[PDB]
Amino acid sequence: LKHPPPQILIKNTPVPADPPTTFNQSKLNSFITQYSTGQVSVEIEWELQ
Amino acid sequence: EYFPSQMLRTGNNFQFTYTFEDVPFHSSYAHSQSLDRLMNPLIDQYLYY
Repeated sequence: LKHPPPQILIKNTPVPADPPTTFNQSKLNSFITQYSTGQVSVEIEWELQ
Repeated sequence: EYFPSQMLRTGNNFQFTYTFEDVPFHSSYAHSQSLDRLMNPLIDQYLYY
C-alpha cells in the first residue's frame, strides 16, 4: 500500500507529584505512578472474488 | 502700523477664538518604580554576565 492504514499513537498524560514551594527552573522529574485500560474496536470490510 | 487693526471707541468691544493643536498631556505624576528595578525580585535570569 502506498497509503497504508495510519498508525495510531497513545500515551498517558503525565501527572506531576507535589512540586517544591520555592521556584526551580529544571523540569520536574517526580510523578504519580499511573496506567490506563479500555476497549478497542476494529471493523474491516472485505471484497470477495 | 503696517498691519490691519480694529479701532475702538468707548462703546466698542473686541473678541476672537483660538484652537490648540494636538499636544501630549502633561504628565502630572511621579513614578513608583525606578528604571533599574523593573525585574521580578524572586527569580533568576537565564542570561549570564
